[PDB]
Formats: sequence, structure tokens, C-alpha cells
Amino acid sequence: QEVPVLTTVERKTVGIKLKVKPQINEGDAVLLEIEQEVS
Amino acid sequence: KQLDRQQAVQGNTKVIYLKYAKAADLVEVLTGISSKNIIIKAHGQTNALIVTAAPDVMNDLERVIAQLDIRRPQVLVEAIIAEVQ
Amino acid sequence: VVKLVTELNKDTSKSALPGSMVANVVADERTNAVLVSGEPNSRQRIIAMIKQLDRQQAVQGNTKVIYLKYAKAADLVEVLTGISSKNIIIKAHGQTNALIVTAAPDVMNDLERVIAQLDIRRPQVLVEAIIAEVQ
Repeated sequence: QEVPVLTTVERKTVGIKLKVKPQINEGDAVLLEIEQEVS
Repeated sequence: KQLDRQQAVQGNTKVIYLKYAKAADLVEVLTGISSKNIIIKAHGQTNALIVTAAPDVMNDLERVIAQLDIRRPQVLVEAIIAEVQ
Repeated sequence: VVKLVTELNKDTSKSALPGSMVANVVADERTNAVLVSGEPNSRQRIIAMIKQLDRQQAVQGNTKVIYLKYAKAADLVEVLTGISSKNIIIKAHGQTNALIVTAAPDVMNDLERVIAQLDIRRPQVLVEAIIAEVQ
């Protein structure tokens, strides 16, 4: 869901924001600069 | 009589068609091989690019674009979490 | 070629002879052929050179495209800007993660060695810390 705080306010999200960046290097290997949160 | 010859194929400009990469990035990545100069133009509406540059060393471009148009594999990522309180 | 013929067969400290019995050369860019005019024991030389000049390339090395395996190329473009500086223009693709070298066609070996020493699997370390107290 998404909920607004008073900072007149803005949009705020609460959930599981899982994002990554995959880089395939070798025949078989990968690189993952991942970040996320369960809120 | 000698000058007035017929052209086998006009190579002053030749139009290529790229298969897997877009051409927007390629125009700007490729600006400076041999620099009169090489003017690369990209269409975007048929997704094909031109080469109106040197009519003799274009082979140095066919080889590089051929090494630059290639199917790309993609990877499936899943993460899992769990806790107890 | 013609841009490079009147430098190899141009003149001497004393002229071979008056303006005749010696050929001049121009060319158009349109049909990719070259023009000569002169005498039946002058032109044969010109055809000799072009027969020699008109050789086939073992492999075009003016530009060669490498593929780097473990490092990205974004950092590498900017880290590598100034070996020998006409200049060396390094371009990086980013969409296949490969980089080019359209620079000197004779000392590239000084680049193959360095990139080979610059693409290497990297080990990673596991860190855990612990704390505890009593009140």
C-alpha cells in the first residue's frame, strides 16, 4: 500500500521494493547489486 | 569516353539494417573512428542507420557492427525471506 | 593511394626530364578507379605500383573490438584515457558490455596486456558482528 506523511505532504510506499541489476560475465556467473525492504 | 563509365554499385552511401540493438545509442557511441569525417545518421522510424562516410574503409564498420548486433540472454532472479518473532 | 603516389614517385634533386615523357595521376571517388596518362614506357611503372599497392589485408587491425568479462566498461573508459598521447579514442558500449579501441594499430598490445591484467574474478568476504550487554 501507499500512505502519506506530513512532510503539506507527499506520497509514501510501504511494502516489498525489490530492485536489481544483473550482469552476466562468464559462461555461468552473475552480478547482482540488489536492494530491497519489507516494510 | 573513358570517364563516362557505369557504376557497378554506388558505394558513396549504403544503408544497413541492424537487428537486435537499437540505433539511438549506436549513433552517439560511434562518433569517431577515423577523424573529411564520418557522418552517421540513424533513422529511428524503421530502426535502421546510415553511413555516408568513407566509401573505401566501410569494411571497418561492417565488421564492428556485425560484432555489435547480437541476441542477448536474460536471467531470472528470485529472492526469499523469512523470519519468526 | 594517389594522395600517396606523388610522395613516393615525385621528383629528384634534378628533374628526370622536361614535363613530357612522365605521367600525371588523378582520381575520382565515384567509381573507385584511378586515372593515368602518359607514354608506353612511363605508365607501366604506375601500373606496377598499383599492382603492388593493391594488396589484400590479412586482418584489418585499424579497429578491433574486445569483450571484457568481469569488470564493467563504464569505469574503464574514464580510468583509461591517456597511455601514449594522434590520440587513443576509447569508446565503451554498455548495451552489450563491450568496449572498442580505435587507436594505434601497432601498439595495441600494450592494451591487450593491461586489460588482461585488469579483468579478474574477485573474491568476496562475509562479515558478522555481535554485541551483548547486561543492565
